[PDB]
Amino acid sequence: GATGSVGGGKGSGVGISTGGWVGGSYFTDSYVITKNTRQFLVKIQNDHKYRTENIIPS
Amino acid sequence: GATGSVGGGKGSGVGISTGGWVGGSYFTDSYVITKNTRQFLVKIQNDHKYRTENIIPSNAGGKSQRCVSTPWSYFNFNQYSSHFSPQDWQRLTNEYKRFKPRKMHVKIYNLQIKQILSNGADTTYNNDLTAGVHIFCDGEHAYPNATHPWDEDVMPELPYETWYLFQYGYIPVIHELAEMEDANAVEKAIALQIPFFMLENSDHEVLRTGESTEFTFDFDCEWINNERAYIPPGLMFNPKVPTRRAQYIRQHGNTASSNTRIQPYAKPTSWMTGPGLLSAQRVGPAGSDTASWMVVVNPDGTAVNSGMAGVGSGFDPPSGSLRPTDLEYKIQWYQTPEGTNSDGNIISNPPLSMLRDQALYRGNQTTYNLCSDVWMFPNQIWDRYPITRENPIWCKKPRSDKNTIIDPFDGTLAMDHPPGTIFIKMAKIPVPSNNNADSYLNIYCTGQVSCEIVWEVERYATKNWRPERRHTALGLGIGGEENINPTYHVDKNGKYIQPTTWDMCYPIKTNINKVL
Amino acid sequence: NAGGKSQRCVSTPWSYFNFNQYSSHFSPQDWQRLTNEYKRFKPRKMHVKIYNLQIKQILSNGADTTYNNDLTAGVHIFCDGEHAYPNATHPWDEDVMPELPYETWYLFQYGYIPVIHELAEMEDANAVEKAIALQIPFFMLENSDHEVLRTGESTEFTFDFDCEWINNERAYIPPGLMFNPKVPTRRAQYIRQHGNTASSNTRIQPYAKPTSWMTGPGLLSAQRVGPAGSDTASWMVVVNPDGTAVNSGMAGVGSGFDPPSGSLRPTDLEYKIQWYQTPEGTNSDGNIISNPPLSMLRDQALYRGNQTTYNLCSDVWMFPNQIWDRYPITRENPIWCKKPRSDKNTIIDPFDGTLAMDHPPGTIFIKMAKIPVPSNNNADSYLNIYCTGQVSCEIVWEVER
Amino acid sequence: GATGSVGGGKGSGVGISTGGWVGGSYFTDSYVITKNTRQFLVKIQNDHKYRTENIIPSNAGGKSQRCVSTPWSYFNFNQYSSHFSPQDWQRLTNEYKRFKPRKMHVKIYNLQIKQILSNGADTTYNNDLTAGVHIFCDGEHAYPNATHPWDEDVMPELPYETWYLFQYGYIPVIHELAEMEDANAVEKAIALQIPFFMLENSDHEVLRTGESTEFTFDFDCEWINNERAYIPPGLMFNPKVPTRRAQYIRQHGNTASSNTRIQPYAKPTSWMTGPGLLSAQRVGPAGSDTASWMVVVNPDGTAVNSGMAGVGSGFDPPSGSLRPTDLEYKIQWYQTPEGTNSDGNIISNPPLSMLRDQALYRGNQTTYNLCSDVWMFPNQIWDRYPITRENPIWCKKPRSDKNTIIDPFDGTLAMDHPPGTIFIKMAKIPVPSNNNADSYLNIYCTGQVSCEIVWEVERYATKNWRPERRHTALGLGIGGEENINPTYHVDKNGKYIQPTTWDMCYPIKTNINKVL
Repeated sequence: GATGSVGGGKGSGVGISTGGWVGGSYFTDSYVITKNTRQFLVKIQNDHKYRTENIIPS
Repeated sequence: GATGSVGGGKGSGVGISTGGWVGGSYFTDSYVITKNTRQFLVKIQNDHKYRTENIIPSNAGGKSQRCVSTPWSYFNFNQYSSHFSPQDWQRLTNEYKRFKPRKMHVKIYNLQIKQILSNGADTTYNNDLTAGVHIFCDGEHAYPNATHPWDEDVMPELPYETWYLFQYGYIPVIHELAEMEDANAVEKAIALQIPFFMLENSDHEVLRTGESTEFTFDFDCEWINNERAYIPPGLMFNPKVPTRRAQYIRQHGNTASSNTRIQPYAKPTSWMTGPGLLSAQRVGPAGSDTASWMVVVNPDGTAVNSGMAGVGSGFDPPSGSLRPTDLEYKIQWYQTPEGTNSDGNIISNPPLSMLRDQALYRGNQTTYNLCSDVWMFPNQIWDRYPITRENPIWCKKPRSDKNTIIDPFDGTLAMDHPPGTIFIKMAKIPVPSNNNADSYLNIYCTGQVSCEIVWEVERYATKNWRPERRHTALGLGIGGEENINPTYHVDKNGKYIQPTTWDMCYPIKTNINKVL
Repeated sequence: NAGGKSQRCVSTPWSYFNFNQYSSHFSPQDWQRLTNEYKRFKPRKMHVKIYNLQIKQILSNGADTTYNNDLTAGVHIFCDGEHAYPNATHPWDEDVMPELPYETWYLFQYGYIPVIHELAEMEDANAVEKAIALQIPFFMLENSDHEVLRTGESTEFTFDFDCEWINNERAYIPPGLMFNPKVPTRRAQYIRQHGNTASSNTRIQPYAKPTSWMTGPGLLSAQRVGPAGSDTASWMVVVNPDGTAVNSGMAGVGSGFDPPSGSLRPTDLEYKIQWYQTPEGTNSDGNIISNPPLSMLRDQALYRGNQTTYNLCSDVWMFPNQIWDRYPITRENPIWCKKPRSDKNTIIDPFDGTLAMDHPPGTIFIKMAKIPVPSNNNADSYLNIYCTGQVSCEIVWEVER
Repeated sequence: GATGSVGGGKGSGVGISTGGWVGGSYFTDSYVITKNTRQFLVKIQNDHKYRTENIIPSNAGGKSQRCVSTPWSYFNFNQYSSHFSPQDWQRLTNEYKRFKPRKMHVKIYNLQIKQILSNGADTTYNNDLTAGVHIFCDGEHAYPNATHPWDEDVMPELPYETWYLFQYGYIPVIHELAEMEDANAVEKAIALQIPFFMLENSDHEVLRTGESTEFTFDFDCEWINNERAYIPPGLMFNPKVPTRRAQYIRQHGNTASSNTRIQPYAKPTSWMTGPGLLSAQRVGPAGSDTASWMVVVNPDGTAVNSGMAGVGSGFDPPSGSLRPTDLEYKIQWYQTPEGTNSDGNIISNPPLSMLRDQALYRGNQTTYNLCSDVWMFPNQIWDRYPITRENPIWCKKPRSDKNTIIDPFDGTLAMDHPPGTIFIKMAKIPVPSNNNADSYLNIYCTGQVSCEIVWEVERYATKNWRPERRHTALGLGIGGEENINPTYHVDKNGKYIQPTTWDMCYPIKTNINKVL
C-alpha cells in the first residue's frame, strides 16, 4: 500500500505467500479498471470419474 | 546486541525469524526515540461476515447506536503510556519544555497462524504453515476510522502483556433517523444514502509465517508545550510605576460620581480569559448518554421529543481553560478495564499554571458574578489541557469546509491525517460442507508488532534563580496485595500497581516555568 | 523453621546461562595438567554459540504426554554486556554448566533483589522507609533489544577478558625467613627490665633477624550465631539507612561475611570455605572442606607480646608491608565475580579466590516466545512449549610455564 | 549582548572599562559552564606589616594557635553555592550522573583605588589614579595555603553581594612547642627552624585602574558521582537459586553442632563494610578544640599532660561510610555567619544510598554486637560523602612521602595542586612624617572579579522501569519576615531566605539509581 514494505523473501516456499489481495476500481476518461479477489473452494467432484447419465426431470 | 552475531541465513523460511525484539528509549537533545515490541493475538471476528445491528443499551431508556461490525481487527497505538515507560515519561517532562511526534515506524513480523482443534474438553493447536493473514493500512482515511481517543485495548503499557486486537466497526447512520418512525420522507432519504464499507474493496497484503511487513509515517505536528506560567498575562506590569490611564466611576446611590487615575497596582489588561462553557449540567441516568452540553444534528422530521440525551453526542469537557466548577466538568478515566464506581479512577487536577484555571466576572455595580459561558473573543490567551502519560496522543480531525481554532479540550493533537490504522484479519479458510452452509477453519494468529516513534524535543533554559518543581518518585503511593509495593511496580501476584492520583501520572505544564 | 529471615525478590519469566566455574571448562585430566605444568593462568577470550534449537509443543492427551515441533516458534536470547540489569549469577551458585559434557543443562529462572526487605516490611509508619520503598527499581528484560531465533537460526557471543593472573606457585618459606642465619647483624635490641629479668641492650641474634614484612589481613574474632535456617555468619555486613533501633536479630538484616579469615590460619571450621559436590549433599556427606595448601604465604598469624608470653590477636587489619597469597582454588571454584560499582574500594582480593572485575562476561538471558492461545472467557492462556538446544563455550586461557 | 556594539576604544585608559559583567550558566551534554562576576573590596590589612601573634582563645582553658598575619588578602572560590544557582544545582543533580571541574578562568578588572579622607564625622572618597594594586597567584603552592575547606568569606552565593576579602595568615609552629616551657633542647630546635614567608619574596603584578589581569587553571580531577545504590553489594544474588556452599555451626550449650548447606537467601558476600571510627566521643568545653579522635604530633619533650584536646587538630567526621551513631559524628554547618545555637544550622542526613550508612556486627555466638572501629580492609566498598551545594569543592592534599586512599570524609576533592590562590594587596603608599614614624595613605580598592568554571558532566541512561527520586521545589520551605517567602528568595528587607534542612540543599547520591 502507501509506503508499504513486505519483508517476505523473493524465494518461493511453504511459508511465503504467492500474492496479495487486490480490490477496488479505478476510473479514467478512456478506461475503467476493476480489481476483484475471491477466496474459492475446490472439492472432489463426481468421485474422480467421468459418467454419462440422464438428468432426472420433475 | 553488543558484538552479537546471528547465524540465521538471509533466506526467508518457516524456520527463519523475520525480526527480533526491540525495546527501550534513547534520549538526545533534539529528539527522543521510543522502541516498543508487543506480542499480539488476532482471532476470528464476527463469524467472518459484515453485520449491521443496533447496540443494546442498559436499563436506562433505550439509547442505541447502529453499527456495522466487520470481520477485521485493527492496531491502536494512540496513547503515551504505550510508548513511554514511567521512567522515560518522567525524564521527558522534567528535562524538556516541548515535544512532538516526528516519525513513526511499525513492523509486523514473526507471525504464527495455528489451527484450533477441539478433540473434546482438551484443546490442541497445530501450525497452519500455508495460512495467510491479511494486513492493510488505511493511510488516506478512505474508510471510517477504527480508533477514537480514550478507547480501551490500546497497545499494552507494559511490554510483556499480550495485545488482543478489537473488532473493527463503524456507525453508518444516526440511529434516531434509522428508527424510521411511521412514514417520513426525509428519514427515507437519509436511509437510502447510508454508506457501506468493506475493507475488501481495496488492496491488502497477505502474509504467511515467513513474511513480514513494515509501515512508515511522518508526523507534521504542532508542539506539546511542557512549560507553565507563574503569573497571568493580566499581572505583567510594575506595581510601583504610575499609569497615564484614568477611570470613571458612575455615581451609585451612596457613592458619588468620580473620575480618577488608575492605581499602579490596578493596571488594566488587554488580554481576555480563554473560552469555555460552564453553564450546563448533566442530565438523566448513567446508562443513557449524558453530558451537560449536547451536540446534535437534526436534518428534519422531528419535534425533538426524544429525550435528546441520546440523540446527540455530548460535549465534555466543556470547560476549556475555565476552572471547572464541578467534578462533572473534569476529565476522569479508569486505569484498568476493571475500574468501577470511583475505584481506580483518576480525576484531573489543576496544573497550577496561571493560563489554566480561568474565569470572567461581570460587575453588576455592587459585586462580581461569574458568567459561565465565555465564548471565543479577541485577545483570548490560554494554555492547552495538561496531559499525563495516560492521555491519547492524537485525534482524527474531521473533514469539513470550515473550522475554528483546533484545541481539543482533552489535550490530543487533532490533525487531518493521523497515522493510518493498520487493519489485520486472518484469511477466511472455508472447509467443505456436504449440507449447504458456510463453515470455516478455526484459526488464530499471533505475531510480534514493533512500534518506533521518533519524538522531536527541545530542552529549556531559564534565568530563574530558584529551584523549580519536578516530578519525583516520592509523590508516588504504595499499594499491592501486601501493600508494600510502590506505584508502577508488580506485586506477588504479578499485578501492576497503578497510579491512584492525577499527580502520580506526571502531567505536563507543571515543572518548567516560562516568562510571559 | 528458624525465625523469619526473608529476602524480597523480583522473579522473571527469563532464564540465563551460567558459565562461572572451572569444573565446567576443564576435565579432571586437563585441570591436573594445568596445575602441574603451569605457574599461572588467566582467561583470555570467551566465545559462546547457541544453536541447533528445537521448540516443541507439549501436548497433554491424558496420562500420556506427546511432543510436536513448533517450527515457527521463536526463542528470545539476550546478552547483557554492559550490566544494565541486575546480575543473574552469584559465585558458588548451583545449576552452572554441567561438569560432564553429556549431562543436560536445565537453566534456572532469573530473579533479583530490589529491596532490603527489613525496610520493605514497613513497620507502622516510618517516613524514611516510605522513601526507600518509593525508590525501589523495577527491571524488565523487555526494555531492551533481543534476538529472536527460530529453529534454523543460531547466535554467537564473544568476550575479551582483561584479567590479572592466577598464580599456581607456592612459597617454601615465609618472607620473614629470607636471610642467612650465620651472618651477624648490625641491629641491636633493648629489653625492658622485667621483675626477675634485668634491663639489657644487646645485638640481635643472627638467626633472630627482624623482618619488615607484615602478616596479611583477616578477621578471626567473631563467631557464628543462631540457627542454621537464619542467615548466620561471624561477621555481618549491614546497611541501615535510618529508622531502626537494630532490634531485629540482625543475623538476617546483613549479608554476613565469610570466609573472614583471609590469609590468617582459620581457627575453626567455621572460618573455612566448604561446599557440596552435588545438589543432594547434606549433613557433612558429600562436603569438601578447604585445607591449607602448605604454602608459607597462606596460614598466617600475628602474636602480641604481653611481656610474658605471646597471645594471638584475632583481627589483623590492612597494614603497610603486608604480603600474602590468594586463596588456593580447586577445579570446583567459581572463576570470576562481579565487582560492584562504587566510588571507592580497597585492594580487591576476594577471599574465595574468584577474579573480581568491573565487567565479567555478560550473562546470556534466554526465554521462549510467549505464545497466547485464544480464550473465550477473559484470561491469559499460553501455548505450553519448551526449548532444547546446544550451547558451546570456548575459553582461551593464557598460561605460562 | 544580542546585536550589541560597544563604542569604547581599543586603547586602555582611565575612562575605558577593562571588561564587562559575565553571569549565567550554560548546559550541554558533555559540559556545563558557570559564569560569575562579583564586586570585591580590598582594604589595608594588618597595618601594612607582618606580625606573629598568639590567637587568644575563649573562656575555655587556653588553647591557642600562633599565626603569622600578613598585609595580604586572598580570593577564595572553593564552594559550589558560589558557582551554581539553586536552579543550576538542581538541574545538575537531576540530569547528570557525574561531574567534575575541568578548567577555571579568573579575571580581575575594573579596578578602583580611592583615597579615604577623614575631614571629620563626614568621610569623603577620591580616586587615586596612580595608585597600584598588587596581585599574585601562587600556582606552585610555594607559600602556605590561604584557604581551608568550610571557611567563611568565600565568593558570595548571590552575585549582587559585595565580596570583602579576608586577611591572609598561616600557622608557622605548633604552639604547644612555641610555648617553650622552662628549658627544653628539642623545643629550642623546633623554634630555630620556624619558617617565615613574605609574599614580597616573589614577583607579582601591579595594576593601576586601567589595567586588568587574567588567570587560567586546568583541573585534573576524579569524578563526583551522583548515582545511588538501591541495594548493598551483599544483596546481589538470587534468593531462589541454591548455593553449593556449606556452613558449620559450632555446638552451643543448648544447640548441637551441625554442618548444613547455606540458605539460598542467606548467601555470603565477599564485600566488606567501608572503614570508619565510631568509638571515641567529644571531650571538654566548646571553646577548646574538641573532637572524639585527635590527630597529634609530639616530636619530643612532653609527658602529654596538656589536656591534648588543643594540642591536636581533631578528626571529624570520623565515621566515613559507617552510619553515624550520634549527631557528634555528623557534618553540620551554618548557612550564614550569624548562625548560632542550632539556629541556622544544617545537619547532614543519610542519602538513602546503600553504600552510605554501613556497619559491621561481630557475632559473640549469642547476639551481634556493633564493633565501632572498622579499619581499612581488603574488599571494602563504599560511596563518597554526599555533597550539597554548600560543600567546598576541593582540598589541598598535603605533600608527603606516603598516603593511603584519598577520600576526604567531607566530600571535597583532594589534590596535589588545586587552583592557586590569588593574593591581592594594595600598594603601600607612605606619606612623609616629620617625626620618625611610618604613616601611610589610607586607601582601599574595589574591582570586579569574574570566575568561569568549565565542568565536565555526563548524562545517565537507565533500564529502570519506574520513576526515580528528583529534587523539587516542593521540598523547600517557607520563611521570611512575613513568612510568605520561599527558600532561595528574598524578603521585604532584602534578606535571602536560606535552606533550613539538609534536603533543601539538594545533596547528590539521592536521585539517580545505579545497578551494582
